[PDB]
Amino acid sequence: MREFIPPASRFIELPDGFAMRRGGALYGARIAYETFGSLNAARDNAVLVLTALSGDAHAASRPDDPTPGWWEAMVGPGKPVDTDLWHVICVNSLGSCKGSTGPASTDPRTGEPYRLSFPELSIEDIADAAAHTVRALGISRLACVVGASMGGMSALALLARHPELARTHISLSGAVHALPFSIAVRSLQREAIRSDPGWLQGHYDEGEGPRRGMLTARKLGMMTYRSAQEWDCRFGRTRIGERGRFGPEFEVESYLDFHAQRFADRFDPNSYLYLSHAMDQFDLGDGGGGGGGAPGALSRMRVERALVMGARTDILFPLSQQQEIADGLSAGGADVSFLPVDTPAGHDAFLVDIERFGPPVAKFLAIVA
Amino acid sequence: MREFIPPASRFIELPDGFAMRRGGALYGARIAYETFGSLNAARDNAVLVLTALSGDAHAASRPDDPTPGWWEAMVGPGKPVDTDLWHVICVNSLGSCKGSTGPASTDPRTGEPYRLSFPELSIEDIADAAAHTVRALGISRLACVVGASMGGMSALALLARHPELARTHISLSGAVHALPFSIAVRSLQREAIRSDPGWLQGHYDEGEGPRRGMLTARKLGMMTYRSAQEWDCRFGRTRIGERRFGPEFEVESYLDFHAQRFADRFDPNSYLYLSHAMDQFDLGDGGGGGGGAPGALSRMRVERALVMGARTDILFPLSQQQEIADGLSAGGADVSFLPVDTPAGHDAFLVDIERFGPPVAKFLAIVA
Repeated sequence: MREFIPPASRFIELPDGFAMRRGGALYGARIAYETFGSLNAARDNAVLVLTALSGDAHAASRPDDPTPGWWEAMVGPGKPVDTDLWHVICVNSLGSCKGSTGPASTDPRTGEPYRLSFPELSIEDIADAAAHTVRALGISRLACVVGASMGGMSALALLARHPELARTHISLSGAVHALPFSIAVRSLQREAIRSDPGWLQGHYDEGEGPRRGMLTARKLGMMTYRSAQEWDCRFGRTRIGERGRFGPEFEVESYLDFHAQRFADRFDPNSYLYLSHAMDQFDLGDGGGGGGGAPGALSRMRVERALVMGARTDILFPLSQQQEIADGLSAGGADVSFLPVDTPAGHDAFLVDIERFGPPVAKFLAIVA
Repeated sequence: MREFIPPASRFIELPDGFAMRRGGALYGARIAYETFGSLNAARDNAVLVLTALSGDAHAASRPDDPTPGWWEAMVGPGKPVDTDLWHVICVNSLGSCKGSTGPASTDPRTGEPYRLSFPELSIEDIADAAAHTVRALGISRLACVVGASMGGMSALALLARHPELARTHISLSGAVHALPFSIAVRSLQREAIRSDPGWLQGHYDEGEGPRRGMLTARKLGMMTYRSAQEWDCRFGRTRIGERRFGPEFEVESYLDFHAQRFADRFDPNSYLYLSHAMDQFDLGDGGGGGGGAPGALSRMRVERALVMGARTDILFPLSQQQEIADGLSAGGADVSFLPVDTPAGHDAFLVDIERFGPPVAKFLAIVA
């Protein structure tokens, strides 16, 4: 299969040829999306959510798919992103494997999966595909565009390329571009996959594939997403309660393997490579002829208000990167609320510490309403 | 060669039947060591140095091996560990592959390398072997025992099991036992090696072997031995200078360059054994176990100690060095605890001699 599509997924076909930033174009492509909450008469209460690398469009549960979403505590009736007030639209990023066209999808020209024939993917492509999706749904201007992690990059690209499409912006643990450490981490993750003989140069298809490499990729990621101190605090030196050479012995090891399995079981290796690479290549200030680099690009955006948050313990996208986003948007006239979160959950905080990330989001949206 | 032995290495043979903590024994085994500086007539100026996992006995350059040592700036005439004052004895840890008996060494019973038949290794074994080495050299009491990183664990095990062997102690970024984060990191490092098809269940032969896996192990280590913040402010997003999904950034080339140097001089199996030993050690299990780790520390007989750690160390967090200082102090030792404000993280004791050297020099000046 290689594609893991939520049962209530809906799709917007990307008409004819969808040109990709680094060359080539996609034909017969589509974007999977899901909505939560009612769109009002003026169609001015829509909120687009661009996800992290591993997410899908099922941000929250619904009657037609009661399974909890990846942001179940953040999106819903009476929640931080209140669906009683907003029409939330969440899209699976182009290049992914949860419904939107990606490497695991069928190429109409061959009848087979794209695999590594998929055009190099750029954050800008994800943004452009999301913009088309919102417009295809009859929305000309979003009340807000929300982006977290990789989605924070996608959101900035959308604001720079489609300035009239969003009134406000919520940026959670994002960045204008990747710094060396995070690049090194993703490099090792991709290495774990490419070093697995099961990858077969991307032609694993229905075989087991580089499952070993995927597990490791996820473990390395998880270890970098939350503070070392929190890890020591959550597991200590506790041995596995389950009680043959050099195998796992500590609960922390069992914990990592358990979650690594779930990821490896629901993600396409090639899709992972493309998305990971896109994160390393994105650079908001790199082109267009405007000048000033990233700060300049942020200043030229047209959002009226913005909420920018980051975790003090985040080592993937350090707090300073979120502050840079806030400063640039403010330099351009936006009314920006910046909030550093004192959480031990690092980069994963926007997902696992909604107790802390939620209230500020609710506060901001109450002003936008 | 399976072993990477410094040319000026000397050896002390371990008694046949040397008992390993987790079972089994060693026969025809030995410990490789090197010395720097002269021992005085009274034999009261000896300083033992227990190294980090990747080190060897060549702490500094010498006439019979001018190659720079792993602690070149720390050990020598007029340096922090002044060889004009001390007879420095540095030993290669048991289980390593730089001279001391380990997985890559020849098992006298078979005439072939031990490979995975080497008995499971414990920090306590490294300590016992080092203790035998010191005594074999006719030294009844060291002026000081220095331990860094893994060596910090080894040194504590030595102080606990052989209390009359050392007068003072210098503990650099050590711990009484490993915390979860470091265990997870080492687990992944070992995984990178065992996942490499070239490992062959430890029966790899001459030529590469699980080289790619060894490279990954070292890269993951380097990425955790230093502050993530320090990384971002050293390479930026510069691409590789020399012209699917391969490396592109200078930070990647840097990691690969240094990782290869490691893979070229370390035995995979030896690495696995040493790494595992670090996860298994718990100073609290010793001496009846009364009072756990703090109790063991208080029961030690050192008179003075210098305990240092890096504020940015995430493998052996500062709290662990504070624990060592408190335990030793609670037991009567005159302890000097110094948190170092450095961005070098765990590797600080190796790369930031500017901040680690003065304190060590001052402490030893008092011990002199």
